[PDB]
Amino acid sequence: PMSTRIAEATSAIVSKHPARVGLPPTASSGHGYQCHVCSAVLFSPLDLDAHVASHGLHGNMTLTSSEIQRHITEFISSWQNHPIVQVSADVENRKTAQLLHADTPRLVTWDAGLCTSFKIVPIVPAQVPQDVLAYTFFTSSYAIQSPFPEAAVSRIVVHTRWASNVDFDRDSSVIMAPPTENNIHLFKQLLNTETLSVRGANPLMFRANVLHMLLEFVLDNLYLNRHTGFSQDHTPFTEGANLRSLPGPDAEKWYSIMYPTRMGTPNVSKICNFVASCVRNRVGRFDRAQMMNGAMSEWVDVFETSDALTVSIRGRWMARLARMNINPTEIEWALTECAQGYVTVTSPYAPSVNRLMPYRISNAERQISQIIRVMNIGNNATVIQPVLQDISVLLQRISPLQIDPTIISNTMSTVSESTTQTLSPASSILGKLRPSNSDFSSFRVALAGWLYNGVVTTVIDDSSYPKDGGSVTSLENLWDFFILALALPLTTDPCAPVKAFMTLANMMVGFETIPMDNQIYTQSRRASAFSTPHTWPRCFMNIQLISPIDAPILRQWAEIIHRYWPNPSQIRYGTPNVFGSANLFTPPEVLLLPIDHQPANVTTPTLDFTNELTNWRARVCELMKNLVDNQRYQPGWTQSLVSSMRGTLGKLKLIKSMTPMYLQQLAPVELAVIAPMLPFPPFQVPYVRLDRDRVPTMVGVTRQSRDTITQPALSLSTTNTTVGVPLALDARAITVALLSGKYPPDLVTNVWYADAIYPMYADTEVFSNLQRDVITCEAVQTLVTLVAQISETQYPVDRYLDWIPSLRASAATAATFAEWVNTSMKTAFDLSDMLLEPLLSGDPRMTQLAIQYQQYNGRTFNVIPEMPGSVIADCVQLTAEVFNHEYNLFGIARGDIIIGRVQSTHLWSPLAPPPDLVFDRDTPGVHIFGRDCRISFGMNGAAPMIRDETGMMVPFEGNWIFPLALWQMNTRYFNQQFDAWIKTGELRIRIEMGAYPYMLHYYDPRQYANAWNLTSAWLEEITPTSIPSVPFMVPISSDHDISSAPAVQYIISTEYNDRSLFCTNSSSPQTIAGPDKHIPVERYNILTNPDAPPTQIQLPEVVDLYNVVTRYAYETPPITAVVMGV
Amino acid sequence: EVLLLPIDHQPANVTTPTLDFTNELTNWRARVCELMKNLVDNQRYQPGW
Repeated sequence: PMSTRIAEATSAIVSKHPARVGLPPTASSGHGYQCHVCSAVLFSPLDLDAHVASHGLHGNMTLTSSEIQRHITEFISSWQNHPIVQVSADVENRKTAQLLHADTPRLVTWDAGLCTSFKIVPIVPAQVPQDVLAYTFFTSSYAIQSPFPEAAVSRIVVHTRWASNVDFDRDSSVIMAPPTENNIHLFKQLLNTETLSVRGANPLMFRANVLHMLLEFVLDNLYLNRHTGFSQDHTPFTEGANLRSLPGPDAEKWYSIMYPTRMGTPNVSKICNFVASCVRNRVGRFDRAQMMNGAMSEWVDVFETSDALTVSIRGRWMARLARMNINPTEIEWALTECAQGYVTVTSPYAPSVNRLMPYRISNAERQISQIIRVMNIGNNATVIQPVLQDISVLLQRISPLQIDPTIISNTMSTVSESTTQTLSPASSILGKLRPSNSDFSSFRVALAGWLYNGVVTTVIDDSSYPKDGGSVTSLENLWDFFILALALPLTTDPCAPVKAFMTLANMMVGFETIPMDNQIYTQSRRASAFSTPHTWPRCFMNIQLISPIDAPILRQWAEIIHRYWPNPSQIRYGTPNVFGSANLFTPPEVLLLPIDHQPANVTTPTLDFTNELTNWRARVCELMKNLVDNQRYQPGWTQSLVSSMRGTLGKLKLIKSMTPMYLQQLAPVELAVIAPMLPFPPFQVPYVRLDRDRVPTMVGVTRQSRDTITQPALSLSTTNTTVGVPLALDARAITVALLSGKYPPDLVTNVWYADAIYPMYADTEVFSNLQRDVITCEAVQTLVTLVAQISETQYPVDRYLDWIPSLRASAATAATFAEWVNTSMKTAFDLSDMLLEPLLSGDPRMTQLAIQYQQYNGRTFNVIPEMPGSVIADCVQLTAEVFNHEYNLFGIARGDIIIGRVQSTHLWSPLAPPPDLVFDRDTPGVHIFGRDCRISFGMNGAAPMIRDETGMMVPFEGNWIFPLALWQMNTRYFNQQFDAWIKTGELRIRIEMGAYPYMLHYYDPRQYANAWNLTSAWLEEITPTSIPSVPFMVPISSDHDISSAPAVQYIISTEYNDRSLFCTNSSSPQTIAGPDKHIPVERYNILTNPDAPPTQIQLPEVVDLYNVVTRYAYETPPITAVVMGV
Repeated sequence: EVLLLPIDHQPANVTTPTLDFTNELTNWRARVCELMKNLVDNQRYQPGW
């Protein structure tokens, strides 16, 4: 195909191999292998061929194919050594694209259906035909539906909200089957990659998967209950109750399931006694908030079914968004003073319709997001370059200044000289002022590089330095010095003055000598090599070391650097009210400029010659005139050439260019105009002119702690990681854009900047990154709070899960679990790019977020932002506490089980045993088998054998307590030793777990039952890695009396674990046999108490299943729909 | 009855912190790294870069 053909064509012409890794180049390993005449080594791809061509006689040049491709090699090497194309690349890398544009998350989500998280499923149906009762007692015979299912036994289960019309789903869900089915698939999810059993689970990851389920369960309910409309009742069941009409086709059984007090109570069924015991005026609409005539009411209040958990969760989430909220007047103010005039935006002055724009955050979230982005960008060269180029092309869009490099050709056309003198300074500087491969982007790139010193140090290329050629007689090298000396003060490196000095010191060699630090960095050591404050010679740091009678030129060059170097300034971009300032290391609301700035009062600016830049060009040019007039070092030219030099330099000094005027008194204004409208906010270390102190030697971020130490200011110093990279620029094209600058002939400033600044402010791109940073900070606080539960951390947290078994976690366990938390958080909010991967590179246990920078003397300036509040982790702690008090709801039993034969005609539930069957460690005559027991046999009529923890000898009998791992590690031997004594003998084992899932098998008590098959199956299947669920065998209640039959039990609970039961025999008048539980009136506090206030929840102990709840009609229109201007 | 080995041992614990300079090997790596940091710091050793 053509594409691979062009790929091999390009790779043939350009992509030849040797990329020249930097060795100390050795004689027996050189690129010129044997220079075929001279038989030596030459190290370089142009050296060996230029040397063989030097063996070619010069006056007999002939075209060969070799003669063609030697020029091809020189051309390709010239293109390869170009400073911009080595770093520029068009395609992104999922990192640079993430930085340039972020996946905005889905915040404002809605629920039109009813809010809840629990439901009531029936299990065994009721005896709807029978003998002792007539058929017409039951309301199902007359076919009246009812919210609680008319069945024999009904339990409440957990199913995430099961009723909700939704605008946009959270893909997280927690679905739990009824307890007659299996639920260990909910618990084997997390780290059980080695449980081969489909119905198995390793106990050591129980707590980890339970709290991951808690995170899923809270992460699912992030919706807002929406107002939907109402309707007045016409039936006399509840007078005046404006009932609520959910959307969707199904609307029939919903009113029965929503409003339990609506029905009549014809008989002495348990639900009918309950609804007769309920109060009357507490259903439906009872409070609305109208603002305007004929308009949708904003928030109402309603008496519908909901649990206090999910009500509280969505209340916390709504409080979060209400803190985030803003209003269009402040949008107008903040946007127009962010624009600093030059546009306008209009907000209406009218009574509002009560909308909702969640955008306002505090400064801490922005600072944390700065830390995350800089930690991402750390030492990556090709990531910041597209952002910098984006600001470059944006500034080319915004600027009225047009680079017109022909004007210097126009003015060098009129210089006068002789013709017989064939060293032409004018034509030479036109050739040398011709840039590299037509680039002029480098100036705008360098201008945009002022926004970032702390990550990017813009240096010029080493290729602009004149290749060891310092010959001051070489006018080539002299124009080179002039170009570079104009170009250097634009760069943002801390060492541009010493580089401007040492390029003259490397230019002139052997005329005048200076003393310096060592012989390593001598007077001829290349000027690009210094680049750090420690390499600064104090012949430059002190002018008196340079001898004046010896070195007048060099003394006045060092003096001119010390005096006429530019000075920093500031312009204060930004806005404090909206867009909390991300300006760390600085005050808020400041743009640190490197050059002097003052505003122009005119609106039609025209030429003058008074700023640091025009002064600087005049200074270096008159000093160049002193160079050519140095009588004892350059009289060796012709006087025609001398006068042409003076004329060319005087005209070059009085060139007319609008570039320095622009750079002084126009450009930082629109830098401030742009600077807040960026995907990547500014990041500035304090600029400084020449002094050795107060120069940033580095800048570093942290991600973790080190030891037992906890204080981050102490921990940071041996923990930071250095961030930053130098960038290369074409000083020639820099100087071209400095020397040639042209305004339009009729430019008016407010006109031009109005037309050019307005159409970029129809974009709402800046606002989405705020909510992105919200989700970032909430996610990292969620991560530290959740990882605090499974291992010991440095943050104070309140624990609740401590009774459930848990693994002694390692850093690999914590890292894997944090990946699960990342994936869980990532499923919500609909985003595909990176989230908290910089955090996940390191140890997740001891994490902390901070930054510093160090001066040259040893002074360090750290910034530690305090992590703000987190509604997510707050709600996680809430659900943890609620699960601690309501552990049975997710199919968990506290305590443990006791294995032992119980054969009786009683009907007591194994979820709640009589107290004599259980025993503890305090029970006398009980043998605790803690550790290291052994089992001997019985020799010829003897009894078999086991060793006590206390060293005592004991046979197989009585009351034993096993740690669970003791059974797990040895279950194959222990089953064969123990099971037959469990079946017919007398020993009763109390194994302990803390927590376990379970399944429920029922039976009817009229006939025989036995559970030895189920118990032997469980005792057989249990494994050193995994366990299967614990089967129970619990009876079925009935209204009439039954004749009992004996059953045999083996698995009983320890304490009460029958919390999940809900009103056995609900349609019955009463219940004789089995357990007898009516409607739990503690769940319905509001309906049974006339004294309770409406917004009452007894939430942390028990959770109600019906409460007051508010529903909203807050719309979210976009910003360009709300506010606009022209 | 004993067995020499040129590195200090420790009774086992799985939950020990990853970063720990009580650990001799991590101490060694950290000191070697920060010495090379001290080497590169001021660029008085290499010219040419």
